[PDB]
Amino acid sequence: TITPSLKGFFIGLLSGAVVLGLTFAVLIAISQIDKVQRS
Amino acid sequence: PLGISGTFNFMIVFQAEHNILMHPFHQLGVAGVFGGALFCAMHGSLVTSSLIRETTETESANYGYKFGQEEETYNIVAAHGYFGRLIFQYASFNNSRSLHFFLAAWPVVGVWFTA
Amino acid sequence: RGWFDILDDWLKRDRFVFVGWSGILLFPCAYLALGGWLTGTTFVTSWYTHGLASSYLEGCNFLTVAVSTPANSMGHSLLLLWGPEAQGDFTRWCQLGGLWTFIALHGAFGLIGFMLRQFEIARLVGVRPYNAIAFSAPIAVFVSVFLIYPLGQSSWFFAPSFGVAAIFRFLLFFQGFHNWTLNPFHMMGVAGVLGGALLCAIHGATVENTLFQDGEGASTFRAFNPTQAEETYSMVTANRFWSQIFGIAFSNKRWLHFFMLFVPVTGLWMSAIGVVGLALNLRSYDFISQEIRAAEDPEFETFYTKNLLLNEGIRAWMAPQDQPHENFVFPEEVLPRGNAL
Amino acid sequence: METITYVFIFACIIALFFFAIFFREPPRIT
Amino acid sequence: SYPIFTVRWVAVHTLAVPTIFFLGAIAAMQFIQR
Amino acid sequence: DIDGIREPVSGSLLYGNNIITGAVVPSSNAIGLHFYPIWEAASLDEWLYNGGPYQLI
Amino acid sequence: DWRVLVVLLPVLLAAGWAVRNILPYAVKQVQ
Amino acid sequence: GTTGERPFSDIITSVRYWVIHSITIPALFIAGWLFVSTGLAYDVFGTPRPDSYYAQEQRSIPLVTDRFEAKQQVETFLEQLK
Amino acid sequence: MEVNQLGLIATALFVLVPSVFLIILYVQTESQ
Amino acid sequence: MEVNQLGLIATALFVLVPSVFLIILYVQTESQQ
Amino acid sequence: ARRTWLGDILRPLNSEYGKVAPGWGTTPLMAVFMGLFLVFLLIILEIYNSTLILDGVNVSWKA
Amino acid sequence: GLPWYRVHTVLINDPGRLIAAHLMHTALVAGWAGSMALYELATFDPSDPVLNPMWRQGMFVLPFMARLGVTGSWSGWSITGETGIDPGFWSFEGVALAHIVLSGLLFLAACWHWVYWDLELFRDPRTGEPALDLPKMFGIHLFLAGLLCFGFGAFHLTGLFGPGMWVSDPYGLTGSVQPVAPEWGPDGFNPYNPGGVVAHHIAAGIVGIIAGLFHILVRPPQRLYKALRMGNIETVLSSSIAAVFFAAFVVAGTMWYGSATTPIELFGPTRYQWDSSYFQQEINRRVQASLASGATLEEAWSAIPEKLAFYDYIGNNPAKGGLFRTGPMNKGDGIAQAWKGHAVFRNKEGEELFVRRMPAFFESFPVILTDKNGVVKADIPFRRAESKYSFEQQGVTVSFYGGELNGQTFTDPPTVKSYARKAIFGEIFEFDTETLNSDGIFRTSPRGWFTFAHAVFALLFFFGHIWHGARTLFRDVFSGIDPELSPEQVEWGFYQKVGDVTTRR
Amino acid sequence: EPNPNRQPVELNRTSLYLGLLLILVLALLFSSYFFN
Ligand code: CLA
Ligand code: CLA
Ligand code: CLA
Ligand code: CLA
Ligand code: CLA
Ligand SMILES: CC1=C(/C=C/C(C)=C/C=C/C(C)=C/C=C/C=C(C)/C=C/C=C(C)/C=C/C2=C(C)CCCC2(C)C)C(C)(C)CCC1
Ligand SMILES: CC1=C(/C=C/C(C)=C/C=C/C(C)=C/C=C/C=C(C)/C=C/C=C(C)/C=C/C2=C(C)CCCC2(C)C)C(C)(C)CCC1
Ligand SMILES: CCCCCCCCCCCCCCCCCC(=O)O
Ligand SMILES: [Fe+2]
Repeated sequence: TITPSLKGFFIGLLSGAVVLGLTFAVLIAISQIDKVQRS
Repeated sequence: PLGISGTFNFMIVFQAEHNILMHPFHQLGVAGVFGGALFCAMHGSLVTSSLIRETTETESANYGYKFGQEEETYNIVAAHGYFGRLIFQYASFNNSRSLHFFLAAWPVVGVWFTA
Repeated sequence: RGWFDILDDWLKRDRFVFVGWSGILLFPCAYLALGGWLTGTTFVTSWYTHGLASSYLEGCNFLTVAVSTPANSMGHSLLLLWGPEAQGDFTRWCQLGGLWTFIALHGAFGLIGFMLRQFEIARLVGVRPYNAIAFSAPIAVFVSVFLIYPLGQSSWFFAPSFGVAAIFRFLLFFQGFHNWTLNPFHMMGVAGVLGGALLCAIHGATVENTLFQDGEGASTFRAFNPTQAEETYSMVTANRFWSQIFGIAFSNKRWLHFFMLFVPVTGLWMSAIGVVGLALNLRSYDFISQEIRAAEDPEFETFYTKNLLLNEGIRAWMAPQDQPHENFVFPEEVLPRGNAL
Repeated sequence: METITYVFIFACIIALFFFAIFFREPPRIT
Repeated sequence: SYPIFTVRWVAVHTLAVPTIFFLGAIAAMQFIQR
Repeated sequence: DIDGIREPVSGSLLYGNNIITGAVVPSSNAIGLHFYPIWEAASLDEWLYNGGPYQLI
Repeated sequence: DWRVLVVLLPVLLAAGWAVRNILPYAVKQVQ
Repeated sequence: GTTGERPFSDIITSVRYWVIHSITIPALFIAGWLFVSTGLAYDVFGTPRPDSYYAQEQRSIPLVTDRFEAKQQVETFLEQLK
Repeated sequence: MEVNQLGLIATALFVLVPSVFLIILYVQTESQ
Repeated sequence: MEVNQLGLIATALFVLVPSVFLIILYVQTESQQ
Repeated sequence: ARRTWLGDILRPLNSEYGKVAPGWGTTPLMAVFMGLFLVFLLIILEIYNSTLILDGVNVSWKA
Repeated sequence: GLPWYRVHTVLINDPGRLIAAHLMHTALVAGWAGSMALYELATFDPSDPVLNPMWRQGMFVLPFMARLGVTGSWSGWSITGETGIDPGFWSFEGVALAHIVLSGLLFLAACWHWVYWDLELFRDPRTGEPALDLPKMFGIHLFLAGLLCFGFGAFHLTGLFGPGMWVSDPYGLTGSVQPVAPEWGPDGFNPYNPGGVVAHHIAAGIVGIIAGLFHILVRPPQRLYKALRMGNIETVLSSSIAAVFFAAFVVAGTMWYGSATTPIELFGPTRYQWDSSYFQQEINRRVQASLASGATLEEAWSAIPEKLAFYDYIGNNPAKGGLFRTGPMNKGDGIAQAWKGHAVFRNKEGEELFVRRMPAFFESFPVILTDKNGVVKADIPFRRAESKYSFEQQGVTVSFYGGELNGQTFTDPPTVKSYARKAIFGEIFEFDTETLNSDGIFRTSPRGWFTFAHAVFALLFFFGHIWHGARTLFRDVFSGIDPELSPEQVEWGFYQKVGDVTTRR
Repeated sequence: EPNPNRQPVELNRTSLYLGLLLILVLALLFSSYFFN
């Protein structure tokens, strides 16, 4: 049985994963473009 | 009163008769002693963080300093480079005289106000 | 040269505001703690949790605004926005106290973020991490006062509310209910804080008044070069002055600056220990031998017994309004009062 | 006995002050 | 030749734009009558 | 008698105090701001009752 | 609601006004 | 040294800077002002207006006394206000 | 005053035990 | 049993004080060699 | 050093000081288990906190 | 030489003498357990598990033996109140003895490992230096831990081969040691379900066995070996201290809030049972049922067991103590002798009045009596001159139902007042204050002292983690920073990435 | 077969004074609470 708070639990879980997901997506993208130069 | 519990009595009655907690000069005094303690820890930890290696690991690092020696025992440039990055470059002192005057002035002015 | 190594290069790039891996924890949580406090003190009430106004919108000023604790009936609920109390309703969340756990929890992790930043930056610059170690005392204070203390009590309600006058109320509560001034762990904390301020002022003043004349100006600040090798003040003269003024003096600059770290850091740690005890009402409230004597001898009076009478006044006059969920009704005739007043 | 204990401890501290001042490790310029 | 948009740029603006919004809100409050 | 109401507060170790509760008690409210050296008292016992040591200290 | 749009309109306008005044220099931010 | 961004003293003395921020700043100020003057702030945050603290003849505070019924307690209080 | 009788021994050992520790370390530092 | 209360502290000091004297003398001897 | 019978029997268990799998090895797999553990602990905490209320689970002495 | 705070670092490169030191610590801890148990046996009164249970007597290790099945003494009593029992060797006395013997054998082992420190097992075959393969040791030790954990849940807790554990009803009336079947469903995670404790140890043990097998066979990746400094034993200390303060915080928590592993018959009530009037409700429920079945007030209140009434008393609340109020709870309010009975207060108009109970926050509390609607109807006044609600004015009386005073009524104001002063503490009991020279001031229970000590230790060990964590990661600069550190490395604009000398300009 | 990991330990006179002062002041602080 899925209770209301279990539905909330999953909503928080999914929201946390998306917020973390967008963050590292933006960051990996920026880091690939704006690269450090070594010589 | 000249006593430990007597001091507390004085403080409690003072609050009832003057609302000293709600007085800006006391709020300045708290900023003065809190901030004094903060900057004491900061300066101590920053100079300690940047002590120059002068001893092995089986002896106290305090023996890296000799009373009266001419050279400094820490690297203020390193301390600035650390602290400048922890906040940002210009929130950090690089002038030791300015830094130590700030240490004198902050708690003194605050305790003046609470007095 | 995987993506991890590339992300690491960008995070640790030398810029105006260093980011680092720790920045990914630090910056979101600190900004949201900050933001939630500014938001709550500007716009949000404590009417349904405390029976109080607490925002600028309600007419409070900078000293009386607060983000106040949740109602006692919430217990120790995490009070998640999507949780069983608010059920995703943002407005109801604010009304029930959710911004308090919001600030306390994001603040907790922001503090972790900041300590991690101290370690990360110290490692990259090549200095020992004593500043990170010093920052453990503020974390101990925060965790013990805002988290451990309410977790031992009935609910989040009895933690500090985030506000100036709300913290003063907290101070006075701890006097009248816990007799916290009598606690030797607080006494040690007090010694550490006042001792730290003492050291702060005496060391700065001592250095400013044993400077070498390294320039012709009357402003002595320009006579220091951060890359110079020489000490800018005279340890030898400072030592003689204090030996003859005070009897002893520092002679080792390393021990001096380590001692400046040690004193306030240890003070805060001791006070944290006393608050953990107070989480359980394990107070140093009384002296038994004094109570036995006083109960038997109506002529025996000390400052200890006088302060208890003040505590009893605090408890009975503040409890009905301070703990509205208890529905305390105290008739005038039961209120303790001295003569006339 | 408790009065005696408090006074004893206080008196030991005053003795420590005396030795700590007049019998310190002398600071040497070297 | 400096960049206009930087990490620093985001930093100062994540603080400054809400601050000014909040000040105007708080200004308007001074005129609420009961 | 700190408050001048003939209600003496015991402050010293021999009279039932410990380190935390003991005190030198402030001089009597009956004296107010008046100067109260030993030689203004009829006796040391009077001087002790009214809190003379506090002024001297 | 209408209050949501009057609170947002100066923000939208202020955002548009700044983008039109920095658009050449922001496009020159390249690579 | 410098980490490569444009010096602040340069930006705030620049004409382009004040051109852009002569608008953004007062627009944000006005937007905040409007946020309260439209009454929108009360409704977003659930803050009582000066007339909605008590019912006309009640002197008791609407304190929430139930953890899981709390949202419902508040709604019931707000409707005894009509 | 009706004080805890074990308070004397607790105080006495609390002083003596760590103090003696420090004296032992100090005197053997001096003789080497 | 109703024994003398000071008997305990008398016994502890009687043991501790002379024992500690000997230990002090012994350890500073070892660090001479 | 001193050889003993028990030492000789145990010797292979303490013989690979410093030996490592190249590169990242099983690190991706470790991350998965860590994140599963986090969600798991989160569920346990929230049941105890009565933020997560499941059918048939009454977090009370009356269980 | 070494500073006093570094003396024990001589063991860092000395695995044999490290083992010797660890043996001696283990000998010391086992010795304490046996000494503590002997002291508790020499002072424990087993004669009344109703009104003088172990947790009123300052007993600290006795409840931990009782929890896992040790319930009787060689002298023939059991903590469940049964007499004429034969516990075999595993009595309280046998457990104590076994720890004393174990301590003495560890002491001897420590001497051997201290003297014979130079064992070839501790030296690396290649380099000839003392070396410990910490990844492999972790796998071996994890594997052992999993086996023990599995066996404890599979045999001891289930009763397959072993006694089970302490389980009780929801009101702490009928506890005893019983085998416990595992609860494999979602209610296994309910901290108040004892079957969850069995299931936990079985499942977690299997996971530990498998994980131990993995950690024995698979080397750590070079990335993690370097990042965590796995060739440095101080990295293990740092992470081990972290797991230990994590565990200390959990057991402090479950002790304060209550769980199936901290039962109230061994550690006393929680403060939350007082806060929610947990026992008073159940008492009222039984009284309501009896009056329904046509019992009289006297019969209904006489049916209430003393053990249950005793839980509804604030002197058994662990949040009522003091930090320097020492010793057993019996040193405070006395040794409980008998329930006096439930006091019922009525005014001159016959209406029943209810004393407002003391909340745990308050060292003292006024006496206020309300009616069923919470209207103040009587009190004990401070200022008398304008009192409206004095007992004398309101004609307050007290009648007792059940207990020693059953069927008695008191009408004179002084006597009614003193019973109303006790009723703010909950149910009223007769105490023996003279046997222990009790001073009348409440103390906390073992639940309180345990929680305090472990919360404090947990917080301190956090500092230990930070300290040893930093020494692991900054080992290279522990004695100071590089005396020729480049200014280019530390000031701004020279290196595109902080620290990395390969990012010039 | 002496153990090479042994080290001498030190406590200079100033450390003795510092430490003696800590113990004595702590005793003076807590003794009132031990007597209660
Ligand atoms: C570093 C950033 C950070 C951190 C640590 C937190 C932390 C928190 N927030 Mg905050 N938050 C953040 C950013 C952050 N937030 C941002 C950017 C916003 C703006 C959108 C918010 C907005 C916000 C709100 C509005 C609220 C919180 C709340 C909370 C709390 C509950 C969070 C929760 O239950 O998560 C649950 C989710 C997770 C733990 C994420 C799960 C991660 C995945 C699913 C693991 C899956 C495992 C997988 C198999 C392994 C993969 C391996 C890998 C190789 C891929 C917690 C204190 C709540 C709060 O404070 O209530 C009091 C609340 O109401 N936050
Ligand atoms: C059928 C399978 C099964 C079942 C029924 C259980 C049943 C249980 N497990 Mg087990 N478990 C299992 C499989 C299973 N387990 C497996 C396969 C593993 C992996 C090996 C584990 C690993 C595991 C761990 C690691 C823990 C449990 C715990 C528990 C108990 C949870 C109830 C409780 O009191 O939590 C109470 C515990 C919590 C609510 C978690 C505490 C979280 C805190 C908040 C962490 C933060 C602390 C922070 C650092 C400091 C805070 C600072 C300040 C706030 C104080 C319960 C007996 C917990 C336990 O022993 O509790 C006594 C526990 O800690 N289990
Ligand atoms: C040789 C076996 C043995 C046995 C059968 C006992 C039995 C007992 N001891 Mg004794 N003890 C022993 C050895 C033993 N002891 C040793 C060697 C020492 C010295 C260290 C002691 C020191 C000692 C003390 C100090 C005390 C006892 C006590 C007790 C009693 C209660 C035990 C209890 O609650 O444990 C509870 C133990 C735990 C809850 C440990 C939990 C393990 C944690 C969770 C570790 C988790 C980390 C792990 C590696 C992770 C695994 C991962 C997973 C996937 C598997 C019980 C009669 C108590 C008593 O009443 O004494 C009179 C008491 O206070 N013992
Ligand atoms: C986790 C440890 C633990 C816990 C929870 C308990 C709990 C208990 N014990 Mg047991 N006990 C323990 C360890 C423990 N004990 C040990 C290690 C011993 C051997 C010495 C004993 C010996 C023992 C005896 C002999 C007795 C108890 C008794 C008791 C009970 C009353 C305790 C009391 O009044 O405390 C009083 C606690 C204090 C006064 C607090 C002391 C803390 C002070 C503040 C010192 C810390 C200050 C420090 C110097 C600060 C320095 C600062 C610096 C860092 C700068 C209680 C159930 C009593 C009982 O009823 O048994 C029947 C009893 O008679 N215990
Ligand atoms: C498993 C636990 C554990 C272990 C094995 C170690 C081991 C070590 N520590 Mg760490 N430490 C720990 C926990 C631990 N620590 C915790 C919890 C803290 C926080 C308080 C610290 C804080 C700490 C610091 C600040 C330092 C160490 C240092 C050291 C090293 C030298 C210690 C020494 O010579 O002490 C010698 C100690 C004495 C001669 C007497 C100390 C007496 C204390 C003050 C009171 C005694 C209590 C008493 C015996 C009761 C037992 C305690 C028990 C109840 C828990 C050694 C490798 C030192 C180091 O890094 O050296 C390089 C160092 O500077 N430790
Ligand atoms: C909570 C939350 C959130 C967030 C939010 C935020 C982020 C906010 C922010 C906010 C902000 C960020 C705000 C700000 C404000 C500010 C202000 C309000 C300021 C003011 C100031 C002042 C007034 C000052 C002045 C002065 C003085 C007084 C003195 C000297 C001079 C000067 C000028 C300095 C979200 C979304 C997630 C949602 C959920 C919840
Ligand atoms: C040799 C031998 C033997 C014998 C053995 C023995 C006899 C043992 C004993 C042992 C013991 C008998 C031990 C004991 C120990 C104890 C301990 C180890 C303790 C500790 C303590 C502490 C550490 C504490 C602390 C504290 C204080 C003091 C105060 C308060 C706080 C605290 C708690 C922290 C036998 C025949 C068997 C076998 C053969 C061989
Ligand atoms: C059924 C329950 C009602 C659900 C309504 C949806 C409300 C959800 C709000 C979303 C906020 C997400 C913020 C959490 C993200 C941060 C978590 C983390 O980073 O660890
Ligand atoms: Fe300095």
